[PDB]
Amino acid sequence: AVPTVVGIPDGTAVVGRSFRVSIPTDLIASSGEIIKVSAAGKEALPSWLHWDPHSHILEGLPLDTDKGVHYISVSAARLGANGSHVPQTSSVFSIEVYPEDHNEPQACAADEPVTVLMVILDADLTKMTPKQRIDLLNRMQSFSEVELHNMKLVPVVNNRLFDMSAFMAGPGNAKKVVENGALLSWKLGCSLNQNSVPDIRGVETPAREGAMSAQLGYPVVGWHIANKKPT
Ligand SMILES: [Cl-]
Repeated sequence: AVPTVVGIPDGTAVVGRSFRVSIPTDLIASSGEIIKVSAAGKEALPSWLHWDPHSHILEGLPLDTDKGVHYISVSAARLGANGSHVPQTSSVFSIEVYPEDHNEPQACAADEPVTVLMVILDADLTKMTPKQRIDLLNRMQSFSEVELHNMKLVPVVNNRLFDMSAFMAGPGNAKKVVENGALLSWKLGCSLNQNSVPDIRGVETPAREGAMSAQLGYPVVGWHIANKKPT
């Protein structure tokens, strides 16, 4: 037998945006071999990533503290008669986490503020696993009508649970805010105003009635729509 070498291409991620890539385990593991996916030189993955061994998906949602380059090892091992894991091969690639998505899914003119809908949640992303972060985005899709990968999810900063610049807004179900808070947002369009915003009853009504929080799994503090400086 002559060993095969598999190269995996490097990836990119953006703070506050879902990350998902397929790992070619069928090329790396000959039949009956055990796959391990970890940070290079460690047993665990970085805190922002999760490995699904049955779908062969590496997925995550980075925070600002995850900015920079993450080396990931994908290795295959033979289980010995004595239960030992005998390493057979390893493939290492990196993922660079960038700081800013500029509220753009990818489309607005550089002359143009982005109209963003934001939902404020009583949650702490730093207390949530990567899978919990992704599941929260998944559960917002019924309300946003935006795909998982086009929503943004970041912590509240400097304890601000409101945006005075918002030209539309409304309440959620929460009466108290126990955690630091999280901001889950998406783009509605470019330099919109109240008359050109789409129908948002599908956000505002479930938010106030508690149906949104019951689906998301976290209390909803409120929602607002504001135009944000282009970047
Ligand atoms: Cl940010």
